[PDB]
Amino acid sequence: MLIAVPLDDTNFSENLKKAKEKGADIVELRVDQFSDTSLNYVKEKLEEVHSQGLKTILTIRSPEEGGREVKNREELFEELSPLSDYTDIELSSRGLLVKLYNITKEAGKKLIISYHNFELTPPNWIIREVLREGYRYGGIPKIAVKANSYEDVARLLCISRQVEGEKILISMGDYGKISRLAGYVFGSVITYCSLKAFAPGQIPLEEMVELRKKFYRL
Amino acid sequence: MLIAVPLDDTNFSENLKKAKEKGADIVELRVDQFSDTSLNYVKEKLEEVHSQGLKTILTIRSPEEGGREVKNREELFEELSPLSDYTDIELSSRGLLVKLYNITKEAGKKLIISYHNFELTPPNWIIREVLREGYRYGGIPKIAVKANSYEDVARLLCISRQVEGEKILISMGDYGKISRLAGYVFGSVITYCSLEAPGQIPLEEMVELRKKFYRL
Repeated sequence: MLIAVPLDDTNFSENLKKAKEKGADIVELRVDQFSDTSLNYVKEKLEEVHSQGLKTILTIRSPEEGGREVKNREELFEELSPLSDYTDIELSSRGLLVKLYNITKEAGKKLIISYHNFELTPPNWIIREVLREGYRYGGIPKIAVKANSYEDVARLLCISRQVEGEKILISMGDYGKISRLAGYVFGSVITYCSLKAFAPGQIPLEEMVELRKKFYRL
Repeated sequence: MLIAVPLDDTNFSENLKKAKEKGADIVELRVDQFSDTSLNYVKEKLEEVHSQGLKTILTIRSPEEGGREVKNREELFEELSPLSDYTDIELSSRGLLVKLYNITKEAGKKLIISYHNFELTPPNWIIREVLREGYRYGGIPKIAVKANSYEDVARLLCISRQVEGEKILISMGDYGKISRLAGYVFGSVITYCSLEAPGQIPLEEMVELRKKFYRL
């Protein structure tokens, strides 16, 4: 699996350098956490990541799913999606799905279609619908939901197998930590790390690199 | 008119706070849009609205009218309709009308009997029949239909006058935007706003528009 680390624009150059040295394959630009969202500022950031040999995920999280409103969000996608290896758009932002799929497809890039639930792991039918809709819109479905028990972790992983295809599975919280490593066996293609952990369940980049080697020989 | 803001379970507490601070009168719980519809998860949300001093509309939209299947739908109405200020049930959910009226009436609450058409504004006889049936079942009839022209908006508003009584009238879509503000003069008692689709109006804007146009 590929290892990604989210980053805002603070001390960016040095954090990118650290992400590289520590083994990150991807840097996710959380533009919703940027103090500057001009098309050039973000473009240069994407280019700087590529300059270091890493891939990028262009994310501009909507406020309803843990992000913040970005006035020129749609413009950023139009202009930068063709330049980022991946673009993460929320399944809930229905009006941009077809549009971002066409843009990424034509540019030979990939679309991640995400769903986040910071409170609980939804019923199985919802898990399956999110996955099926993601594939229906031509993207890599991503599900990030808080586990309130170990059962919630097992359930998310097991139910995901009922909808075939590469996907991204994350059980957030202390209970779901194991999902960040074990997800691979269930078809999860990307795992997300912290550049030390600041929240329950996170795993530092350096540690995940060694775990990936120990369990999957990469 | 009163202003209602529909909300799903996403970032509920934060959204409710904004709704209260912006001036909403009602929060409509779109339970059909919830991830968890258990009696406790929903009851707690209902209590939260009341804790902020706002009224609630309990809605569990049927898949027939733009919602989705909710297995414990009946339990929710049975247990929560006596607590919610309003309960919205679809006229098409004929099997639950008498039951919901009895539950709400016994509890001193109000029943909204709704009709939704996301494609067009139906013929006048249908508009009148929906209003008549709503009243016949003891509820506040609600008609939410897509307007495909300004003519459709004027028509929905004018024909509704033929069946007197409190009601809720909404012409959805860009053309029907004006109905969200002007419906009140035609007897529409509640208007719906987004907290922050074509034709919707943000809560903050509607609160300002209401005071600008309506007499104290």
